Formats: sequence, structure tokens, C-alpha cells
Amino acid sequence: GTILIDLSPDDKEFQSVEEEMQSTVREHRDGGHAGGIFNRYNILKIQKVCNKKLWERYTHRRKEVSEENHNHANERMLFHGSPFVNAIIHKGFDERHAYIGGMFGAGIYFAENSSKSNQYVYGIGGGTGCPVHKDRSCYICHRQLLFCRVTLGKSFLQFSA
Amino acid sequence: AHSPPGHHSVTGRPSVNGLALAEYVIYRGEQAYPEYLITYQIMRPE
Ligand SMILES: Cc1cccc2c(=O)[nH]c3c(c12)CO[C@@H](C(C)C)C3
Ligand SMILES: [Zn+2]
Repeated sequence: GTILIDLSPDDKEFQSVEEEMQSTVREHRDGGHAGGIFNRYNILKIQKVCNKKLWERYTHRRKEVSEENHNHANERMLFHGSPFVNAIIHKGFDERHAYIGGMFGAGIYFAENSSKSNQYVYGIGGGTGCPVHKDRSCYICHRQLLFCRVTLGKSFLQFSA
Repeated sequence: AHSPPGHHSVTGRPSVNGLALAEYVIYRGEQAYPEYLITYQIMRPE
């Protein structure tokens, strides 16, 4: 039951999402190995994802977590990149989208840096890059990222180097 | 996996790179909703 609605480039909403995207590019310690070498993006399209069933699924879990965290959902907007994006927007996030070997535990990972999520669009470590050119730094082929509403509730603070 | 006891998620914060922003981990798919789909290209530096 998923519908995609195109936002106009002249819409404030489009512009706000684009700015989050562009303003959270950073350099990475792999020198661009996984996600490519770039300082900014060319945004081709931004679509709103509408699925009534998946939304109520989210707001029902949000209410539980909120009440468990003393009326504080601790909800954020965060990026997610994945080879499974098309399954996610239709069926929602689940265990299949988790990262068994993530260094913060076997769960579903999200990023404040858009360029961090970009590292996973073609798989862990960038996989073999784009299908057509096998180029992890391809400037030609189109990529997709998700910008997601995420309920953190009571979050455990883990420092990492 | 399961989150730490009495926790709903994990905040992973880089300690060495002050420019790197946080990453987050949830253990229930229901705690996330894919609100926007963004199509883009990375741009070659000039
Ligand atoms: C580890 C991490 C950190 C920050 C963002 C992200 C992100 O945006 N996506 C993914 C990961 C990730 C790691 O899990 C993959 C799946 C396909 C196994 C997707
Ligand atoms: Zn390509």
C-alpha cells in the first residue's frame, strides 16, 4: 500500500531535506573507498513515502516506547542507506535489514552524516560499487537514500574511536 | 540482538573524529519509518 509523492524543488519541504543532505557531507577515513570521493550531491528527486499500515505500525511502537521512557519518544530524523531500500519502503524495516556485524550491536543502523549512509547504498563497504560500472565512486549512476523518522527512546551512550 | 536492558536504542558517538556525527542503532524495525526517498548523484570535486 505504498505511494510515492514527488515534492517540488520550489517546496520548502524539498529544500529542507536537500539542505540536511548537503550540510552533513563529511570526509571519511577510507579516503572515499566505500562511498566515493565527493563534497556534495546532485539531488535528482525527493519523494514522500506514504503507507497507512506502516505508519500506524510506527506510531503504535512510538507510543509504547514513549510511555516506557516517561513520555519521551526521543524521535529524530536520520539517514539510512541500503541495497534493500525498495523492500523497506514497501514492507517496512525488519531483521533482514539489520547489520549482524555492526560495531554497536546487531541491529538496524542510521546516520546523522548523509555521506556515512552513502557508504552503504551499494552494500557493506560499498560492495562492488554501481551495477553498471562496478565503480564505488561512480558519478554517473543514480543512487537512493532514505531520510527516516526514528524513535530512540532511552538510548545507551557508547563512545567509539 | 537486543538493546541494553532498559534501553530502546544505542547511540554510537565517535570519540576521535570531532567532525564525525553520531550513528544510531535500533533493534525493532517498528521504531523507524522511511519518510523520504531521495534520488541523487555524488558530484566529482572541481
Ligand atoms: C553501520 C551503519 C552506520 C551508519 C549508517 C548505516 C546505514 O545508513 N545503512 C546501513 C548500515 C549503516 C549498516 O547496515 C547496512 C545493512 C545493509 C547491513 C545498512
Ligand atoms: Zn555507474
